[PDB]
Amino acid sequence: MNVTTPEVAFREYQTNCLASYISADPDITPSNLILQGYSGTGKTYTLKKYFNANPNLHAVWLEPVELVSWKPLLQAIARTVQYKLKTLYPNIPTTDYDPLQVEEPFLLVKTLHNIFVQYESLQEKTCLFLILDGFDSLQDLDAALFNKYIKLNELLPKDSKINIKFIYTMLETSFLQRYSTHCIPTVMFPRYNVDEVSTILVMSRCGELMEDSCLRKRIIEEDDQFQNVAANFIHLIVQAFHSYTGNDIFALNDLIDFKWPKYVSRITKENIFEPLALYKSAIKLFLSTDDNLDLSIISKYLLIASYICSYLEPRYDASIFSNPRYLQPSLFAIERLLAIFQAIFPIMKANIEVFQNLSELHTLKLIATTMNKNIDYLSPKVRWKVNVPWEIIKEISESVHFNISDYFS
Amino acid sequence: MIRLAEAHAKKNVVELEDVQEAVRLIRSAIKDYATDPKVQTGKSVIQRKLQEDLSREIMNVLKMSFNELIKQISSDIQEALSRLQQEDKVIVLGEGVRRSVR
Amino acid sequence: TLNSHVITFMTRLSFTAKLFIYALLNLMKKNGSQEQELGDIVDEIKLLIEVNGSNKFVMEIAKTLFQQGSDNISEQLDFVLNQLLDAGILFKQTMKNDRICCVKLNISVEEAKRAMNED
Amino acid sequence: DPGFGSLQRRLLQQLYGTLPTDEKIIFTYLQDCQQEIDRIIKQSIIQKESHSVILVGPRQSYKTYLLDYELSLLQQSYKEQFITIRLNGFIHSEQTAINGIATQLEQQLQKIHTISSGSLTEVFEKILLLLDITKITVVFIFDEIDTFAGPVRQTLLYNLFDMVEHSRVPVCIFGCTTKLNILEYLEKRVKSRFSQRVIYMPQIQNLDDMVDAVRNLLTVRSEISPWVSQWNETLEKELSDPRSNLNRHIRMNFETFRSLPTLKNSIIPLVATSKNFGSLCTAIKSCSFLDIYNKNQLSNNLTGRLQSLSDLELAILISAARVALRAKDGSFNFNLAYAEYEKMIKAINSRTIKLWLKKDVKNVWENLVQLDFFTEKSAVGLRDNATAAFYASNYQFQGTMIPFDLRSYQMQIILQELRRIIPKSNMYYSWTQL
Ligand SMILES: Nc1ncnc2c1ncn2[C@@H]1O[C@H](COP(=O)(O)OP(=O)(O)OP(=O)(O)O)[C@@H](O)[C@H]1O
Ligand SMILES: Nc1ncnc2c1ncn2[C@@H]1O[C@H](COP(=O)(O)OP(=O)(O)OP(=O)(O)O)[C@@H](O)[C@H]1O
Ligand SMILES: [Mg+2]
Ligand SMILES: [Mg+2]
Repeated sequence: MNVTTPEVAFREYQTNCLASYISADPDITPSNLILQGYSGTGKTYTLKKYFNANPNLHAVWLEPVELVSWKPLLQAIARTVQYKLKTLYPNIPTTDYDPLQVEEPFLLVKTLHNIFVQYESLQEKTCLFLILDGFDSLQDLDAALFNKYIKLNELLPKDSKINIKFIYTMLETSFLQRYSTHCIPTVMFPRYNVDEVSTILVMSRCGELMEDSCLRKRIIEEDDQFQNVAANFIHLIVQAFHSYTGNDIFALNDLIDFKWPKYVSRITKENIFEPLALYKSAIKLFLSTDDNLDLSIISKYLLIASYICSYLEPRYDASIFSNPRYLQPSLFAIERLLAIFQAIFPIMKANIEVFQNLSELHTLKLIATTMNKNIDYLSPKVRWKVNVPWEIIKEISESVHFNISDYFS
Repeated sequence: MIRLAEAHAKKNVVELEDVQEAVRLIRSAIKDYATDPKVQTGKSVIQRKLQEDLSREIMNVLKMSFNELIKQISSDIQEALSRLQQEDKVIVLGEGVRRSVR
Repeated sequence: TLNSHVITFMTRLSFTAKLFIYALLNLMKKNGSQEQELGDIVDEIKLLIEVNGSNKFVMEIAKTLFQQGSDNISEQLDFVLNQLLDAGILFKQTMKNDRICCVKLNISVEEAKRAMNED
Repeated sequence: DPGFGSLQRRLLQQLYGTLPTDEKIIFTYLQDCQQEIDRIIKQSIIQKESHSVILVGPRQSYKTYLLDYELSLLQQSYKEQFITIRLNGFIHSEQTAINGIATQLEQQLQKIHTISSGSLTEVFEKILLLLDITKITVVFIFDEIDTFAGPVRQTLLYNLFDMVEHSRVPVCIFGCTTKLNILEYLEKRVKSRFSQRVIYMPQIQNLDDMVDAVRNLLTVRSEISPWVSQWNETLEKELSDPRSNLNRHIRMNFETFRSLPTLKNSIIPLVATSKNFGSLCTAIKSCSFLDIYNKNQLSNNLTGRLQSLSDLELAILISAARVALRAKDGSFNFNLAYAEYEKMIKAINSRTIKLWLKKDVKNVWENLVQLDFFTEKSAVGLRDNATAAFYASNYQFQGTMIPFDLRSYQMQIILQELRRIIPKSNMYYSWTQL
């Protein structure tokens, strides 16, 4: 095994496991290799640096998440393999095949067999790594999809100069346990802790924060000094959002960019050397997450009567007008809704104006029914139900000065 | 358990043998149940694991008395020794000490 | 041809595969519903381990089934589950949960108890 | 070092199985199984006798490995007397199985010295006119035959078995399946044409069968490196002593996995990670790398995912577990989980934990769902085949129309299991007893 093992931060065991399987010799290279790991574990970072230091390995990258269905997945395999083998050996005259002719799992074996037959003029055996970054991220996923890819090397001819290599990068855990009896060398990726997450964000965001346009324009209006300033903001963001984000890299990277311009403008000629006064001046950037960044009168009263008919039994309605809110609402009828709506309305018959506001209440997805697509409002079997939470229905009744909390007390 | 162990020796002191007898009386009614109220050879091993556990200490000596085997590792102890004697694995050589197979 | 290889198949399995069959048959003699969930088999396996935890003869297997003989490995809560499914012995419904998923037996109940007593 | 590079490559080629036919490794417990398979192959290619045998065995039970060795042994002497026709049950469907036979026949006949031309009806017509000085043995290798034994109709299984008794051309069908009761999966007429030749694959019985298999996979029987004589003495010393570290990992895998390809997944990276001969003998004696591989395999499960959580991620899962435990069916939503978490913060501070608002727990609630912890109530999830996966995508479920605070979820771990995987040093241990 002649290969170069790169140095990855907090990935000493993961980098050594990739060098023991991925090699330039197919005799010591497995046909299957699963890289299981959740988001924010560094699966793509440990794979790009491993293939960049070694230029003798030919790997083909493929994103199954950009193909939705499984039909374009079979077409993208034969299209990327022929394109990669064309630029690898331009001194070999091969025949171009149509990648759109792969519509069945059997057709993929015939297409790959028609390409490897014209590449037998080589000397040694050259591997062909087909990295499938995100196999379980495919839309139309089933339990029989992975069984058709783990047996692809069996149908391929053994006396071939180019052998395919499948590499899967799973995300969840239950999807991997469904094929544990196949004995596949899986390389797991555990999530980082509070000491490895902050160290990764420091060595990845310091090169873009100190050279930003906002920080360079603040020092002229009011390189070792700017490094400690950008490193202090990264450490203060993680320690203040460790419970809101957890251990995700994408959740913490968005909060840094959202608070970087607001933290640079709060730096003056005295807050550059005193980090104690800088944290007190911008206390509104660490105490909260800063979030993320006209109804009609008849329409307001219709949502109030719909909330009662969906969270109360209709057998006791002749004693009031004459916690159930924690569960799913119940379905009612059209005539049952107009009876309570007319009673709670202040000093009105059911004209076309009442039905007009009721039809618009369903367009905004404020009230659910029994059918989603192609609904029949004139059908007597289709019932209606509420579709708004308790917090939304509370602010609506408060604007019209209506006591909505006394009906459920 | 305090009054049960004190009445067993009623001896001016409470020995270790009197405390072990009180636990057996309490465990006789509060057992065989946990999250729900209301054979051991193959399903619950024991006999399959003791054959490789007691013989491991005997093989390490040749590389013993009946009292030394208990301290180094008692109804199940004597039952495992009779099983190996039928398969020509150990030698009795009296009740004092035990001898392994040649 | 007239012989049945299902009886001799369970007698040559490992301790983890034999414990899953013995735990499933014990749950059928308590409720009698022929439909034990996956969460009940896990609780029944741990219940049989803590029967004689104070004895040194039983604790020797607890360090392997839950820690594999390593102090860095935490106490665990898939290989023997999918093995019996492809052999036509055990069944499993299509469910995304790993606690309320019912587990049914495909083979007979009389021939399954004979393999547990042979061990 | 040139001496260690030749020994490291040879040891890795033995575990993967890429050795030539003249130097293949045959185990002791599998020696009585390959002899019956070799008898059927030698009788159909040399003696030209039609046979039909369907192999039955568990996953990774050395089924395809034994069939590949028999085809390579016969190709070194009788390479112009038979062909190789391989079939799969997962890749090839019902309609694609007809075109797969004609495709593999036109490529094998041109190699010894059209069929797959036209529509689907004309392809199957030319196959029956061909199969139904000596002849040519058409060796059929069928993988996952349980998928083709459908209780609705077995068209391919009826035509394949007809090419053995009535047909004069020697056709050797070697089916490989995993179902133990493969005789009941066939029809009344399909089972009549079968010879009832079901060869069951043997398994590991005693403990000495696994020791001889590992020793035969790490012993270099060729003079290709100066460190061969020194490596055989180190491997034989650790295996003969039951108190060593190599015998402990074999006995542990014998009672937990009892699989040879499963245990081979850890020996391959142990040898490749060694820099020289001194590092190889050290890792093979203390087995320090084997303990690291076992911890990584159980690091992304339900136990390893709890240690990678913060203080808020653990408080939400604990508060949500108490709601489903006290309920009848275990149904809960975001509104029921927030009520238990809010009552726990005010109870601890009364005897300072920052109480997060309801707008901040939404990000934590969605992060626990992706981490496999909160499953939807009465949800199928991943479908079996591709037929049920398409019908489920076109139908809009009721959980997508209702808001997130009213979605019924289920706990993947009860409160009884959370108290065992949480140490006493944590402050959230007092709210896990109920
Ligand atoms: N050990 C590390 N040291 C430095 N940077 C790292 C490390 N691990 C991950 N990163 C950084 O994390 C960033 C985002 O992670 P990335 O999306 O590559 O991870 P992943 O686990 O492959 O993702 P996904 O689950 O979405 O496929 C990368 O751009 C990379 O630079
Ligand atoms: N042509 C081959 N060369 C080398 N090793 C092989 C070959 N075919 C199979 N093997 C080995 O056989 C081992 C056991 O799997 P095998 O394919 O023999 O079983 P199977 O029951 O037919 O497969 P599966 O259960 O995945 O359907 C694997 O670990 C693999 O390394
Ligand atoms: Mg990625
Ligand atoms: Mg196979």
